[PDB]
Formats: sequence, C-alpha cells, structure tokens
Amino acid sequence: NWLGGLSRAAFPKRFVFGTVTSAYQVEGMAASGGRGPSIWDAFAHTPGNVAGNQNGDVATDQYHRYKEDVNLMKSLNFDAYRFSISWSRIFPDGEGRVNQEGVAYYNNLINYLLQKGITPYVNLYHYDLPLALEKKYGGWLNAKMADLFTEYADFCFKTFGNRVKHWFTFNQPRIVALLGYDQGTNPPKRCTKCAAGGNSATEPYIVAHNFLLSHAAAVARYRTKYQAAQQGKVGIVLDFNWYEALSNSTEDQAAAQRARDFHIGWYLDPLINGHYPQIMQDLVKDRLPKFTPEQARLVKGSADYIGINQYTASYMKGQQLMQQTPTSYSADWQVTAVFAKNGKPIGPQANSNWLYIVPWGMYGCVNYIKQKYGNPTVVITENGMDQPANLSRDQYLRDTTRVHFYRSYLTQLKKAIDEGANVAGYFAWSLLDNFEWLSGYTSKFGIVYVDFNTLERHPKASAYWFRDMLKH
Ligand SMILES: OC[C@H]1O[C@@H](O[C@H]2[C@H](O)[C@@H](O)[C@H](O[C@H]3[C@H](O)[C@@H](O)[C@H](O[C@H]4[C@H](O)[C@@H](O)[C@H](O)O[C@@H]4CO)O[C@@H]3CO)O[C@@H]2CO)[C@H](O)[C@@H](O)[C@@H]1O
Ligand SMILES: [Zn+2]
Repeated sequence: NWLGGLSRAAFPKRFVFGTVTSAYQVEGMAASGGRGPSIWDAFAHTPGNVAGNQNGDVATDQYHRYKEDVNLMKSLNFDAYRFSISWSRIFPDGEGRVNQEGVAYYNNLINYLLQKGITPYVNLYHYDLPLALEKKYGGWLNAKMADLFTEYADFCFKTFGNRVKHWFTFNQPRIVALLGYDQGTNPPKRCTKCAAGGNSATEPYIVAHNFLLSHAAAVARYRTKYQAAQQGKVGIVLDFNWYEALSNSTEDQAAAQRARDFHIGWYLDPLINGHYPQIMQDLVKDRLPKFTPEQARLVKGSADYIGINQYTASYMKGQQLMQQTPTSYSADWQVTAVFAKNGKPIGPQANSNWLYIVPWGMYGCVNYIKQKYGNPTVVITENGMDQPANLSRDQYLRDTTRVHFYRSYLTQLKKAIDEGANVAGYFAWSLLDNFEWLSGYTSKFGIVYVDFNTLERHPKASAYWFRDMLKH
C-alpha cells in the first residue's frame, strides 16, 4: 500500500516521530520583538548573497502563527517538534541584557506544545550567532565562545529546563566550518581568497575545535547544576551523508573510510572516544588542534544522544596518499566524490544539486555508527527533500516524489533498527516550506506548503502520508 507496510507498530515501542524547523528559517520578526541581529541577518541583507536578495525578516511568520503550526503538527499525529532558540532573540548582544519579550515567545511556544501533547526537542544554536559576538570576539575562531555559549545555555536551562527535557547544543558544526571558513559561502564568509579574510587550511579546524569545547562546557554546566533537578538530556546534531567505496579496491575502500572520518568522525571520535580520528591526526598534523587530557575527558561522553541529519550518499574514489602543501579542509581528505557507478547515477537529484535520493544511504549511516561507535543512542534529527521554485500550489501539494522519499528512507531506517541500531527517534525536515539559506525561498522542503505571498499553510500529500502512517 502507499504506506508500504509502515506504521508505528513497525518501529520500537515509544519511538519518537517529529518534524523540524530552525529559528531564522521560520520565525520571522527578525528585527522585531526586541531581537538583535545575527550573522545571517547581516549576510542575507547584503545584495547578491541570497537567491533573489531574499531574507528571513518575515520567513513563515511562525512567531505570530505558532499555534496554527502546532495544531497542524498535532493533527498530523507527530509526537515531537524539533525547533531552535534564536540566541540573539534572548540576548540581543549575545551576552548581558535579556530580552524578556523573546523569553516570553519561547515560553508561549513550549507551553502550547506541551498543552497539545507535543514534546519539545530544542536546539540552542542553528547557524544564527549574534552579530555582536562575531564583531566583538571573532565568533567561533575565539576559544572564549565556550564561556559565552555556556552562559547562554545556562540561561536557557534555568528558564525552560523545568519543561524542556530534550536539548541539542549545535546544528551541523561541520557545515559551519566548511561553508563559513573553508569555502566562505556562508557567514562569516571566511576563506583563503575571501574579502573578509581567513585561511581555508586552518580556520575550519579551529572552528570545529571550539564547537566541541563549547558543547562540552555547556553539557558540564547542565550536568553539574541542572540535571539533578531537571532530569533531561543534552545532545548535538551532526550531518552525515553516506560514503560508499566506488569499487572493492583497497584504495577505494580506504577513500570511503577516510571520507567518513573527515565528515562524521571529526566530531564523533572526540564525542565518543575522546580523540580526533587517527587519519585526521596523520594528514592534518599541526593544523589540527590538540585536546589537553582534561579537555578530551570533558568532551568524551558529553552527548546523551547523537542527532544525525541524514539526506544523501555518494561514491568515493581513492588514490595514493601523497605529501601536499595544505590548501583546505576539503582538499585534506585526498578523495574524489563520484555520483555514478557502472554507468548509472547513484540516485536522482531533488531540487538541491547536492541532494541525491539514495534511501540505502540511511541504512549505511545508521549501521556504520552502530558498528563503529558502540551503538550510541542516535536520533535522526533531519531527513527530507526539496521541490523547486515556481510550481503551482496544486503541483506543490501533489508531492509524490517526497512521499516515495519518506517511504523508502524510513524503510531503510527500519531495516537498520531491526538489525539492532539504537535509534530513538526520527524528525522530518521540514514541517514547512521555509527560508533555505543561500536558496532563499526557491527551495521547498516542507511536508506543509507555505504560500509566500499570503503565508497560508496547506498540507501536501506527504503530510497526509505521515498522518496515516503515524495514527496512534
Ligand atoms: O538544506 C536542507 C537543510 O539541511 C541542513 O544543511 C544542509 C546544507 O543546507 C547543505 O549545504 C549541505 O550540503 C553538503 C552536502 O550535503 C554534502 O553531501 C557535501 O559533501 C561533500 C564533502 O563536503 C566533500 O569534502 C566531499 O569530497 O564530497 C562530498 C559530497 O559531494 O557538501 C555539501 C556542502 O558543500 O547539506 C546539509 C545537510 O547535510 C540544515 O540543517 C537545514 O537548516 C537545511 O535547511
Ligand atoms: Zn505576523
């Protein structure tokens, strides 16, 4: 049938199903309600940076419409909602003065979610560093971010933690490091060539290191001050796309494993084992920061669960590892991504050029984490696909490809869980069509259609698929 034998009975007892948004992508009221600017506000308001010079000033206006959106997610039989708190909406300058109107918004949101029986899963950070912190401290280049983030996290735990029991610190630090500091295509637009300055060979590693230290510090604060009373959990969200060896050659198998290590091992080896992957230590050498023993012990075991954002897969082709002059994090891997095997593409692309529809990548990623890292508790924190711009409403609603996407990816996830993977939940990116970073409003990831002229919500076929699949 159209569910393909999927239902709540097909997953573990108490398995959590949710949808996901992030603050800047959906909230709107970017310069209102006392919110201070983030690095994304400054970036998106610069001509040329975003498709059509668009920005998140209004976005989906969830700020005003949150009760409509919560009613909708409940009507679709979800158990949970992953959203993020905008740091600069709480602390307009990133430190010091609290914006009480901002606090009130998140209180109202959290309270309504709970009233409607939806569990809040709350991200502290989703790319939206307060602009004041970027200017004053140099953002994630500065080790002082650990202190600054911890104080912000402390406030959130104190203010919301009696109700919020499921936290995440960061979202995809790999992408911040890569796009913000290697390629320089996301704020702060740093890179070797870039006008803002930077160094693609060193800064991504500094930034990743500071994310890990900041995460660890915030979790240490949670555990020592709040956890006894609040009895919640704190994790982190990491992107992981699957890498499959192009052939069974030694070089190609090594390349696939090297890619896994530079992609997910970069964060998981510190979080699980207390060190960076050996291959990164060997290849990146002096450009890879060293944890002190005390720091490594703070970082190891500091995630109660691992959020994995899983979208896609590629093949990897290898070659002889060679001595080379350092140029970038990306070039450090010494691999070649390949998107076809035996003359056939790995999968068709969704609207985003990077997003190949490869359901077996979900199995690959989950099974790999199970086998490599001692089967830690995993939550699939994002999974989804996008439609292009300029379709009619009815074309958006008839999202047959997305229905197929979810049925196939969830079937592969089920396969991994049935084989013993410790997966505790699954969250669809996204509840709503939203502001998709560089793509602005030209990329539509929602299971619910948003008319960006009127702001009206209309559930797509995929929303009704979930409703049918998830009926209690
Ligand atoms: O976009 C939807 C949603 O997803 C979350 O973030 C997305 C980013 O928006 C997107 O830019 C990012 O793109 C990745 C892509 O997934 C990777 O497959 C690719 O990986 C490279 C690797 O870096 C290379 O070194 C290697 O050689 O090749 C591989 C494969 O080509 O890199 C690109 C970036 O350049 O994907 C993210 C998810 O993975 C956000 O959380 C959410 O807010 C977004 O709305
Ligand atoms: Zn409004």
